[PDB]
Amino acid sequence: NITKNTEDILASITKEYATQTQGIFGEMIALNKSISGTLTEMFRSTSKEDLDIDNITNIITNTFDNSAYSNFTYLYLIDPPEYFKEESKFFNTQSGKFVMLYADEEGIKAIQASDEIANLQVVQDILKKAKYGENKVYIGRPIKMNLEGQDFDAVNVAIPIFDRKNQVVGVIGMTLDFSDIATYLLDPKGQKYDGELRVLLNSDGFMAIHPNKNLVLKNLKDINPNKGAQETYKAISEGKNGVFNYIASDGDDSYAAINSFKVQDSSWAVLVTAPKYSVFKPLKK
Ligand SMILES: [Cl-]
Repeated sequence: NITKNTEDILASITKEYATQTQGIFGEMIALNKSISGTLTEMFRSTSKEDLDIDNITNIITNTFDNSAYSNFTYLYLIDPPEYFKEESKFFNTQSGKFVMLYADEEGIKAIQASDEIANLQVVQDILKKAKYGENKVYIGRPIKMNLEGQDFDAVNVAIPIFDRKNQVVGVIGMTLDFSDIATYLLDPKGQKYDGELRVLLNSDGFMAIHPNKNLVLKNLKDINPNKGAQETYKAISEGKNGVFNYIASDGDDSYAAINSFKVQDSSWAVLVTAPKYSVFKPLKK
C-alpha cells in the first residue's frame, strides 16, 4: 500500500517537474538558435565596414522582448568595429571587451557589461572548439553570477556567431536565474511530505536548486557520501529514471525518485524525496 503508492507518487512528481524544466530550457534554446541564425547570416553577408550596430541591437531586443525565462541576454563580439565600443559605456567591460548585455526592464534594457560574461566557461569553450557547420548549443553547469550587484545562481546557454570566413566572431547567449525555477520547484503549496526535498542537479551531481540554499552549486556526492545514497547517484550519473531507498544529506532515511532528462548535450535530473517516517506517520498540518 503506502510504500508502493509513495514510490509511484514520487515518480509522478519528479516527471512533472522534469517536464516543466525541460520545456523552459527548450524555449530558451529555440530563441537562442533563432538569434544566432540571424546574426550569423548578417556577419556572413555584411562586410565589417558595413556592420550596423542598430541592426544588431534590434535583432536582440526584438528576440528577447517577449517575457522570456532568460533573465539576461548577451552578445560578445571578439573584434567588432571600433565605433561599436564608442556607442555606449555599457557595451565595454573593464578590460575593453565588447559585450552587449541586456536585463529585463519590467521588455529588455542594456545594462553595464562585465568580463564575467566573456570569461564564462561556455564562452571559452565556444572560442576554443566551435566550428562552422556544427549545430551545437553550449550549456554550462550551475554557477554563481553577479551582474547587477547581487549574487545569483545561474546556468548559461550560448551559441557561436560566424563570419563568411567560417570563423567564430562572437557568442550570443542567455542566462537563466535558478530562482525562477525554484518558484515552482520549491513552492510550499507543492510540499506533499514532511521533510520532502526537491532538487534540480546536473548528471555530474552539481546542484542548481536545493531547499538548503547552502548546498546550491555543491556536488551532492561530496556532501552526502554515505553508502545508502550511492544507488541514487548511479542513476543520476547514468541519466536514468527510478525510485530508490535513499539516505539524505540531513540523515533522513527516505524514498527518492529520479527523473533524468537531456537538454542538447547537457544532462539533468530532478530528485524528490519522502522521508520514510513522514510517509508512514504523516503529521496533520
Ligand atoms: Cl558557463
